[PDB]
Amino acid sequence: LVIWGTDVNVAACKENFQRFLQRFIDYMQRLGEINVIGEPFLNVNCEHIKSFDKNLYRQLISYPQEVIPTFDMAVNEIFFDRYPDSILEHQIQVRPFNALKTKNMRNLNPEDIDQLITISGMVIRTSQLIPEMQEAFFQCQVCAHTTRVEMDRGRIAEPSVCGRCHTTHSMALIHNRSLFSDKQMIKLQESPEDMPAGQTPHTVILFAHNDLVDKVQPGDRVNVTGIYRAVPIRVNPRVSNVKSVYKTHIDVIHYFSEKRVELLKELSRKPDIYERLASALAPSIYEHEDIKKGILLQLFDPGTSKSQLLQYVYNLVPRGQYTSGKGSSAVGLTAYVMKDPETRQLVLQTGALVLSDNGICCIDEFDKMNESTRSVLHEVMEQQTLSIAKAGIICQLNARTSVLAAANHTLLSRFDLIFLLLDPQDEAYDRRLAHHLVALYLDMAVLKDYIAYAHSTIMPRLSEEASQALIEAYVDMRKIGSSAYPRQLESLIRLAEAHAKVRLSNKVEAIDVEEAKRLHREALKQSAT
Amino acid sequence: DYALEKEKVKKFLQEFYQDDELGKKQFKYGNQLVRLAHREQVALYVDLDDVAEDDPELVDSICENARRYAKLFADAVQELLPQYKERQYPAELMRRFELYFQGPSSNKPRVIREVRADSVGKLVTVRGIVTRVSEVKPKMVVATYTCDQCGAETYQPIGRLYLQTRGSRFIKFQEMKMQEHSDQVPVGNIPRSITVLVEGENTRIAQPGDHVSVTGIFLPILRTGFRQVVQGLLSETYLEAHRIVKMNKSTREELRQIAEEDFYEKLAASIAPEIYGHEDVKKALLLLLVGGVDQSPRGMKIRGNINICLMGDPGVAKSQLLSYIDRLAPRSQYTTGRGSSGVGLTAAVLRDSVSGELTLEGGALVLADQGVCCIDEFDKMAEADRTAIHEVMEQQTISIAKAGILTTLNARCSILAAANPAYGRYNPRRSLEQNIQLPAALLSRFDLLWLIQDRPDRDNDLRLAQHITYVHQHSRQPPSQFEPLDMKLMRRYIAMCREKQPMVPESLADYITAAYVEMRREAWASKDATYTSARTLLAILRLSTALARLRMVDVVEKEDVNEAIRLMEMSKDSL
Repeated sequence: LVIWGTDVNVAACKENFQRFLQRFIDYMQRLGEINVIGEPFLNVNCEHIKSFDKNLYRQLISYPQEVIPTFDMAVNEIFFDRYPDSILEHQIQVRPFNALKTKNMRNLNPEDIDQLITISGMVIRTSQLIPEMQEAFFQCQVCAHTTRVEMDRGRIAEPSVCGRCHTTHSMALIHNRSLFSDKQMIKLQESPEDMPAGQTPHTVILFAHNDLVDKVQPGDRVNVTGIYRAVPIRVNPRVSNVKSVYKTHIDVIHYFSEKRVELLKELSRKPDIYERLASALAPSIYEHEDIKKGILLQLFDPGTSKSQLLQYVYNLVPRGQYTSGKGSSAVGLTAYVMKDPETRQLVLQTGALVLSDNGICCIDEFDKMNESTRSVLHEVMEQQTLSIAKAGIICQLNARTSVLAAANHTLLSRFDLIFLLLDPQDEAYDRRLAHHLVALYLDMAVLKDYIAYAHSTIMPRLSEEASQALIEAYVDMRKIGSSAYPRQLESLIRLAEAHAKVRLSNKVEAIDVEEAKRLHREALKQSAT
Repeated sequence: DYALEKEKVKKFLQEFYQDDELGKKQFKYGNQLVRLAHREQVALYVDLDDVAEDDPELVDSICENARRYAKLFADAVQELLPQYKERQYPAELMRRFELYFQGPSSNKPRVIREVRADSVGKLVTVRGIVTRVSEVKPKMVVATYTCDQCGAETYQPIGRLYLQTRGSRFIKFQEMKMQEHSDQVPVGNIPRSITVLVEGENTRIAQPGDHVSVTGIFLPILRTGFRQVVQGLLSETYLEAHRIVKMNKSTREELRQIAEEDFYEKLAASIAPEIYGHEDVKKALLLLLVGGVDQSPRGMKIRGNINICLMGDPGVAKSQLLSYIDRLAPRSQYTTGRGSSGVGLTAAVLRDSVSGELTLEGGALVLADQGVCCIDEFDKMAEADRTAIHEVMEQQTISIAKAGILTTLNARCSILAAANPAYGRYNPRRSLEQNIQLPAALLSRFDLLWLIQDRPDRDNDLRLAQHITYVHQHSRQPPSQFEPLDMKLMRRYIAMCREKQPMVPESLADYITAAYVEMRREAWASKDATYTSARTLLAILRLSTALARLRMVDVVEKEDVNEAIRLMEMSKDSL
């Protein structure tokens, strides 16, 4: 007795696993927490258990579609015997978390179907609600008996097994308890963030159901486990001629450095990295170092070093998105609202700003933006989220992001900050600039983690060390020629936010606020007439 | 000879892995075999040259019957596994394990036009230029189907039956388009390009535009189907590309007396013959006909781009020369303002019938990887086509941000351009952006701007009269003694200059900045419409950086900087 279609013996490892659930102990705290509280739906990891049992294990991915059932049985064989006088109607289906090291579904085989897998991706979109049919019954004709079909247990969720008598679902389904099924598409996007670039990653035909329905949102970051499925592509549903590729779609079943740090700690100990990294930052160009400064903070004449810098930011960073006006409107950021014309139904069509939540926006051509757009940015920046009240999905769009741009409107007030690329009109500085090029004719990855651990770990606090100083400050910043009683403070703190997001110090003083004075000052001065 | 020597090739293949010690006490081909059964390498290539040294059978024979000696190469490899095995078609039957082919120049990379009725069943290699990059899929090959009443695996390549993946035999495949090189078409014909059959680990491998290898060759999996080549229903032999491989890299005055005298004097007098003088422009064309692509390691990635615009179209029939340029220029394509969409330059996507889902195929720029980019009517490239341009500023600039596809392709070419003037002819009273209308913002970006005022110089007109009137007397358009040349020879005269990869004497570091100071000093001092940048300095450098390619110094010299100055002094109201 065997399943040659998947090569599993009669239960084939079962009685190793029944004892496993009792032998795991050091589960035994969790074994009752499911029955006694009523919280089913196991949530394993990349199963580390492989220290216990390999014959149980190797199977885990292997053809385990015939095993997870036996698990959801074998657990319940034990669990129903554990606490049968609890809420035992809570059947258990497993939901792994940070599963086995997926080979980046971009790369997985044609083979790689009966395979528990996980994403390293990002969401493009969700289904929103479209579940599907569950179970059948037709009517036949000896005084028409209503004949169970997929109501008949043992039969299959095929196509064409339900090719007649729709009310024998479509009303009877209510009258006969098969209330239609349940499945949720999603379009995700594999994205390794430093992909080779050009060649591009794999979006997802997600479909699988469970009432983990919608607990993955659009734009979401991934912690997500699944299993493959696919289906041969007909040349037509009207025919049997065959497109010999199967239409992949996935069973959602989800839920050194210290030495570098010590090196960072030296960089952290190092006192003028604000200057040194500035001396390292955007190194490509000579002066306008002052401009180069705030990118670190913000990390924390056409293209005249500009997109370069923004591309330096683009290059430096996964989290961000470069674009600009004048060919790409707000749509290249957001509010590209439009349909899937193959299906003729609106989609929350958007752009870079939706790529930019907890990110850094590299717009250009800010002069070129419309009022049919740029009223977006009138609204965005005062929000850091974007109300999309639209046809299929009325919502708002958290874009809790960062921005910067430059161009060659009363609301410069908002801006992070941009500066004045003006002419020094000095042949010598040109020569210095020329020399910079004539001379032209690692730190990043260190930086890349320098920025990170603070984005991982650090949380400044501007307390009475220097909370006063802000109060001392905008006094000093307002008063000359007496505005800083506006959110300049909230900018200033957003600048003083940085140096303590630098340095791995969660606490702040005048220095590490005081630098931000010069910045906003010089930024005010250079922007002042 | 073919259908019944099965024992030999199996005997042969039984011994050829044994025919040497080059696979470490095994032949190199057997080196992979232990690596095959251990799943170390799974696909295989074959240098067929190693067989002809002792047995041109299976070399000339496979060349006569690729399919059979493909298919027969497999069926031995089918039963050869147990000899190296570490443990109808049994399940593993080369199921993820693959075979390709290679070897001598008997299979030279052939021309997309030269596929034939002879090319059926043929051993088949090709080079040329790539495009039509499909969305890959996996792809089954064998319906490992179910005899449900009977149990164990059953295989069809093809009612109540089910067809089930668990034992079926799949592959990752694509569509591709090889194209002619734009080099072996000195012709009044279309540079042909081909529907390509694309598979294996040679999918997900490469981008358009590349000059490449191929082997467009049948699979061992089937001879014809159930019988020999004669059949009644048959889909197409198209190009079953095996071993697609990039081409990174394929008349001396010392032995001859050729490059000695200044091409930058001479090459003018032997290029642009019909042209009515104004060789000054031709210099940059000569410079671009040199280009600056092959760089030395100083990071000058913008060296490759000689980004020129020419302003105003029935300027001598300057409309013509771009063909002359393309007649010179390989890796070169011509386009026009409003002739097509941006995919005249860029790329776009939709379904196809033959194979591959939504092949991205691209335009001239996508075709011009480090090419020569030639335009009609730059003004009509309205805002859409103004744009990737304004990216192609930046070299590898065909970027995508679309639902399924978000790549960039390597737009790496260099740009000469023809743009009609703003609805009216050039006018000294009207500016660029008044007599031109395109962005100054772009025009700025161009390495140089040059105009050809069709103006009342009655004597030069009278020369032009003399010029054209000499035409249809003859084709002696440069009758002052210049000996014309073969654009291939010119290309050979070009190529040696391309490979120079010079690098200045840093002591010159003054002389440029020295001058660029005074140059930019005067411009910003003069405060006229002329406006420059640091890209000037690059351009300035970049010119000289090409001037020395012809002035084959391998470094750079004063004169080029003095010449590039003189070019700029010649550029001075070149508009």
